[PDB]
Amino acid sequence: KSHTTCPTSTEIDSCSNDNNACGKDVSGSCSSLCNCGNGQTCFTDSNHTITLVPYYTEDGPFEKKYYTCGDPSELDECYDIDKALEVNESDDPNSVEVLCHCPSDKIYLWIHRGYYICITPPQP
Repeated sequence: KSHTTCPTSTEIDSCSNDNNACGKDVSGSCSSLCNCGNGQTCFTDSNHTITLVPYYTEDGPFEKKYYTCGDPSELDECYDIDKALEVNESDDPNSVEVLCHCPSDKIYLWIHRGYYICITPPQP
């Protein structure tokens, strides 16, 4: 009653891999980008939310939240400078695949290579 899961969209299908990320904060409403598993909500993956920084601003780092499925807690940790996250686009990735585990003390930073790396967020 106080809280409820978000509904699933019928315009999305299950992802091939369960380690894909889904959902994003756009209007404050929970958007659905891909169904996880047989059709699980991305709301329950709130506890597995990750921080992705697509770009920096004058005010500071822009942290964008993304929800991931598969619970990559048992996944290996990536190095600070190495392939860690593969996304379709750096601006609005509707497809994000978890390749490795990133700690909550690190963010995904887009680099000139064209992919995101797992690194501790520096204070500008």
